[PDB]
Amino acid sequence: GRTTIAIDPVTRIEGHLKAEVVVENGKVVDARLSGGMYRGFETILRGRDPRDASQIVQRICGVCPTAHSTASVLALDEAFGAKVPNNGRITRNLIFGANYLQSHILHFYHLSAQDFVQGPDTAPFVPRFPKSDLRLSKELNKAGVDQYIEALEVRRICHEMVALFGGRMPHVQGQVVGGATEIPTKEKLVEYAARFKKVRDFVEQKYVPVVYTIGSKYKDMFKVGQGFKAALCVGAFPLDNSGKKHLFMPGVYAKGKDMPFDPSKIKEYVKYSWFAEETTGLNYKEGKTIPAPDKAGAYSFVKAPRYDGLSLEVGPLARMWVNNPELSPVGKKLLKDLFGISAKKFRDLGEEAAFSLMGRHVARAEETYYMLGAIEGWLKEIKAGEDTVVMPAVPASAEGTGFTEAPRGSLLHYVKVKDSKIDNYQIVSASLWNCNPRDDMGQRGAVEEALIGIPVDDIQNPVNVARLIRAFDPXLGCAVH
Amino acid sequence: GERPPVFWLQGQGCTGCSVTLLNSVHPSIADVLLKVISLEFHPTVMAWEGEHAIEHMRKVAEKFKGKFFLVIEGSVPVEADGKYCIIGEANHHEISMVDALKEFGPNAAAVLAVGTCAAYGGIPAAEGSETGATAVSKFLGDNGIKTPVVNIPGCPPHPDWIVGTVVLALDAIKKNGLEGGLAEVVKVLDSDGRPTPFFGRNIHENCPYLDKYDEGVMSATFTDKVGCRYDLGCKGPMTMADCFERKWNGGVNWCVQNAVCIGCVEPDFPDGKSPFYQA
Ligand code: SF4
Ligand code: SF4
Ligand code: FCO
Ligand SMILES: [Cl-]
Ligand SMILES: [Fe+2]
Ligand code: NI
Repeated sequence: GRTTIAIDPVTRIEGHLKAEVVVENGKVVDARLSGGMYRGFETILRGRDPRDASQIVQRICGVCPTAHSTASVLALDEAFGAKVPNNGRITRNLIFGANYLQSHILHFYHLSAQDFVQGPDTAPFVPRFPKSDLRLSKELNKAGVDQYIEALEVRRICHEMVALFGGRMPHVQGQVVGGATEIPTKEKLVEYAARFKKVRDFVEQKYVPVVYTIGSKYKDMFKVGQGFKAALCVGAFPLDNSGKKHLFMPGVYAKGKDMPFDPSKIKEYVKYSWFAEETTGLNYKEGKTIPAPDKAGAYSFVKAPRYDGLSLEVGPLARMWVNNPELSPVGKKLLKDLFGISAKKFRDLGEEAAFSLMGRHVARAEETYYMLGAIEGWLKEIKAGEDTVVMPAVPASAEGTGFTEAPRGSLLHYVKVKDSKIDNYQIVSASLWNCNPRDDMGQRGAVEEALIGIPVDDIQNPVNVARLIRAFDPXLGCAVH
Repeated sequence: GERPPVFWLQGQGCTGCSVTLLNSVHPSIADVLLKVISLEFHPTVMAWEGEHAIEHMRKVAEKFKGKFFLVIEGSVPVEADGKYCIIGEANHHEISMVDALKEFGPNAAAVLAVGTCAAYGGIPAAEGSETGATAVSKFLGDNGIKTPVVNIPGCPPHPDWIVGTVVLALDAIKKNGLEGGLAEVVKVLDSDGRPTPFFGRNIHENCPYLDKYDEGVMSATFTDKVGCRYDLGCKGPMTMADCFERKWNGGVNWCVQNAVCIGCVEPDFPDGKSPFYQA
């Protein structure tokens, strides 16, 4: 028989989300995700000095504000014709890269780990489900708790790294159209490197190993949550000034095939979203945001983006699958020792295990290790004292698009300027790609589809529903804006 | 002594107030959670979820009626019968931010409106918005709720302003009891409801570049750190905060050193502080 389970709020994510699932014979057979809070940044932005956008857009999301900063300044750079000095490009990478480290560590320990680890006997770690399916030994659970506590310090240090050249965090002051506002000094680069060493040691010695080790006690979690097995990456982190090369290269993967990314193929649908029907199916260059909170049939403030008709996911798994880097040495070792798996590159996990509840946690840990090498490279490349900004005039009429990868997945901002003010501003964010509702054809969003098949052997303790959701690291502020 | 129960409800916020709090140095967030407060409901970090989390809050609220601290982050949108912010569901009934504040507001010892959105409306209430985003104090007043409100603004606030205001309250309550203590807190609020220990001093009059301002020596590019930032848009003259001294993120930088102040703690943020990059 059927049982319908509603969870609102889904906790240990960012923002406001309701999940409703239908369970039959011990498994999820249908799902609906509802983003329940709207602000309307795309309309708030209209009429402003375009340079204000790179501050205003950060308040979409205080967990990933550097991603919005980056997409906004890239869009403004294009619109204004600003030529960011090479040293400013690298400085921006140091600011934004440091928040990838913060965000992944925050996500695994402070958002996700309580799915597998019992915290101390005080709020906010209790009360919780009577049968929470917490499988770790006394020793391994204690390591989880000890690392959660250590990670509070490590993620704070990552924000110090962000602030060194970014001013403060949340909400950097240091990225603007034309580059970065503060030239790195020798002294502050020493400070960044010292903090980075501490973060590196934590990532290498604690975080990557604990994800594989906990994963090895939850091997069943690699066999569910596949969904569409379809992914998007739009590219991120310019490694030179020519723009021909990025740390993450763009690509689409669906139905077992790699394909190029063509942004003209993005459309946003709204049949099941609380927006005016006449705005359905628009590419972001012609995007419109007209709220309709009373529209019959709709169940979310998240629009439904589709790529050439496809429902895709984004995030570390998407990027790691598309780019297929070598696995970390410790990952290779623990895959063999704890799982009996021989792997060299990320795709060697196989499609099924990669696109899974636990595979998404593994991808995020591997990507964190990957980012260490990128930041190390930027610290070698940066030049103390070299100018990081130009000061371009505001255009009367212009347009620009900025594409990057936020920690949770693909992000683009589009801006059109008319009479020297913002005429239109459109945002297509990572958790929009993951946590969206059905499109006009009835095709589910990525997380909705990934919920299908999730086991619920105990309807009174349906812990795997939110476990699956948390693997995607949702932030509904980003999704709805 | 016993740590006071705290519920953290987010309306139209970005979670920046939670993230900023995680960056607290002294005390650390671990010490705040384990030694200073009992954070009984906070959807971003708590173990439980959904209706169970809501019911846990309601049970604690009943046991500590009149005694719990309610942290409200984000503005409260009143348009469309509250539908622009749904924070939970229990008994097959959705719970809007409007609903939640009407339920818990009257029974809190005090409401701490954290962040400029909650304090003053902020970006969700700015020009071009259409959700009826409302500041906490206005919403409570419009609904006859007399619970004391303390504003701790900023976009985001510094962690020290949030933790420090909690400690201000705890010290006062230890000395005077709950009602007498909160009265002593209200006595150190400015006309915008902000505690004077953190918001009683002006950025500009305390700024290390004030001499350059007086001399008319203005930077023409952000990266010129010698001149005053006024022509680049600095709103320090109109801003009451102690950022010049405590700085940000473990003291490693602050907005005027790095770029410009955007006046994020002020009731007219953002519109009255915009455009950000011209005077
Ligand atoms: S205008 Fe006042 S003196 Fe120049 S607070 Fe800003 S940089 Fe300092
Ligand atoms: S008050 Fe930054 S913009 Fe807000 S943190 Fe301006 S110096 Fe204090
Ligand atoms: N990371 C992040 Fe925020 C989301 N989802 C963006 O883009
Ligand atoms: Cl980010
Ligand atoms: Fe959008
Ligand atoms: Ni986000």
